[PDB]
Amino acid sequence: TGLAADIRWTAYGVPHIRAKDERGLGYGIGYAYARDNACLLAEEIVTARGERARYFGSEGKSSAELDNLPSDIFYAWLNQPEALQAFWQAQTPAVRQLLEGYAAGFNRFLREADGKTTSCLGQPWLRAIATDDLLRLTRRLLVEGGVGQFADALVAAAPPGAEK
Amino acid sequence: SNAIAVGSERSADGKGMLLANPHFPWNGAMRFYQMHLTIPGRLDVMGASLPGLPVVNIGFSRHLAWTHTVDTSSHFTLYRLALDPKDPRRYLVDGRSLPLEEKSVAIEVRGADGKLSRVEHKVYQSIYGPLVVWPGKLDWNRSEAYALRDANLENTRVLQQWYSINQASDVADLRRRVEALQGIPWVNTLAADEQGNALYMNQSVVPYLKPELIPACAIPQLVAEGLPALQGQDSRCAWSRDPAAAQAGITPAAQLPVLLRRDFVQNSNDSAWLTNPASPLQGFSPLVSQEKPIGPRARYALSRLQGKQPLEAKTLEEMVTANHVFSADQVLPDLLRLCRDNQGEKSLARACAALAQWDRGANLDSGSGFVYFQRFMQRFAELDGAWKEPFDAQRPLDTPQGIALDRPQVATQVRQALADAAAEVEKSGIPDGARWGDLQVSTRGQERIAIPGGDGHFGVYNAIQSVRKGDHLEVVGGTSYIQLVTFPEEGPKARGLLAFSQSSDPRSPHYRDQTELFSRQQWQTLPFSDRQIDADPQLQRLSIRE
Repeated sequence: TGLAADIRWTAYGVPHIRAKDERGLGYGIGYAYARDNACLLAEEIVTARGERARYFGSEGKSSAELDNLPSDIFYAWLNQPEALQAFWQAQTPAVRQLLEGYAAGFNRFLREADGKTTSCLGQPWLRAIATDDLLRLTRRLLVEGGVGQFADALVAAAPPGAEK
Repeated sequence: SNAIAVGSERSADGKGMLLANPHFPWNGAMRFYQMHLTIPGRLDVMGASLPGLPVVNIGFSRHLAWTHTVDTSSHFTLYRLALDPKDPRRYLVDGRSLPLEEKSVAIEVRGADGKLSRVEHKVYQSIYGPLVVWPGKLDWNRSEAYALRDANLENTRVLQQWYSINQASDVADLRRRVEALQGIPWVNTLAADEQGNALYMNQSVVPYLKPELIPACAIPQLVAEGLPALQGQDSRCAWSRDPAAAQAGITPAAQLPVLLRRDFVQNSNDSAWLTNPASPLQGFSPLVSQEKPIGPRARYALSRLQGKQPLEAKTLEEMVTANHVFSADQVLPDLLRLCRDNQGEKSLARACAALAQWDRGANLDSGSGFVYFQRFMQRFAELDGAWKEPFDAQRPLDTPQGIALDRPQVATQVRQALADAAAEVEKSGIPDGARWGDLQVSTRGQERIAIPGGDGHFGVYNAIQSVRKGDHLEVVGGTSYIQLVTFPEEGPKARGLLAFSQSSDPRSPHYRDQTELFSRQQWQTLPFSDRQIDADPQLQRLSIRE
């Protein structure tokens, strides 16, 4: 609670969010974003949670074109509870507030969505998000210049057997 | 990505100007989204952001505009492990055998029967990080394995960093804010302010090794291939700890390239070196910046930016919308001569006619010459010593140039490459009458929209990557959020587009509206002031609370 935003949209659906604080600002951002891109964010959160195989099976890929199971292994490894917790604890109050607002605003849109701009209405993976889900996305982006480029390679790493 | 910042010495109005042309995916977790954020009295910033982030990533404010490009610095290091000769699950550091740690993860998998099964997977870890395998190059055998230390795993400052950039007043303030926090993970930053300062910063999170350690700590053969790889069997090859760095093991801000000028700075994903050739950036760690030959996008930009001519917003806009295939200028004159030398060669007739007729562009109405050129260049890139003038470090802007047709073996191989390219084009299912815009498209529902631009590797400033799907080339990434910002007296004037439109959802009114405009190359105002916002006939407002 204590979440309020004023949103103006101009041509092409560009939102202009006004708020008195970070929580309110994030509230407006998450709401506006969800109106345009709820399905996209839901899908990418499934990826960052390592739950692609759970919803979509082993034959599918992520939007990064990684196989679902290897992608899941990589993100489960990356976004372990301890890693998320440590990341959260290192955040400034202002950033924590932006993230709390964003989750709440996205979720507000989901509660009122009737399919007008949401093609994945009714899918089990379109669901309320948590600040931890936003941390999962942030950490996924963070490693895009590093270990994320080696996701398949990490999954493939096994000790040698008895071979000559 | 491309970025150009222009300062008071070159801009038409004597104030700062910034062109932002990031090249990013058209779908997924790195799909840009436009927004303007205001906390009245302390924050007022507009630009584009990445999915899930409550901050503006590339943007502008009252006196400042900034953007990013992917840099050439290392943001991780591989470590080659020397395995315990008695146990391939142990590795040696200073001759001492250490055990790998095992972390198991469990994943649920939906089966053919619709039920979930649990899959467990073991991730092996060293003191450096997890082990990685590239079969046939980075193996895990009985002698060696490879681990990967990612510098951004410890970068908890990334969100605070963009929020801080969002609050920056001018170029000087932006620099202080970035150098203070060192939260930028893997991009350059370029900026211009109202006062006419142009700034380039290679200020990101980069593994630090003291200079004297590099020659012995590198894996020479992998580093020569552009992989940051270090010796994992020597404790002295641990990242160096300098107390001035914001994070243990990363390069202090003072040791990273910065260039502050009043004429221009540019970057198109090459190193810091030739940001502005009048003041080269040299002497940095190989993990940071190297004097490598620039790609054709930067070579193009510099050919347009060098000198004393005024730079107008129109100049920068047209560098994007021209769709000039700049790689053609190094080879097409000689390719056309080769064609004329071979007018009696039937296997070349269609290719040569297309190449001669071609406008050297990647415009919607550019002819099939561009397709023949692309297939030719793919083969040309594989030939040895075919350049008339190879790359000259003394002439880093004008070389390589030309085809060495005066060498008989080159003439033979070049003609063969053209014949093979022609065969490939004619083997596809496209008539020679079809133009580039008939081929390269972005699908929207059951419809397709023609998309101008071409691959950055061919020197098209408006870089567009596409993949074969059905009968067309489907756009997957490239020019995305475009922002061109100037600073007239009334407030910042921003112009551009989001090429793939605000919404990824086919149901949205904003699924294809800007994509139609991108097709026609018709950039628009990005309204920022209350006056501009209130003047928009499409203005809608909603206030929400809980």
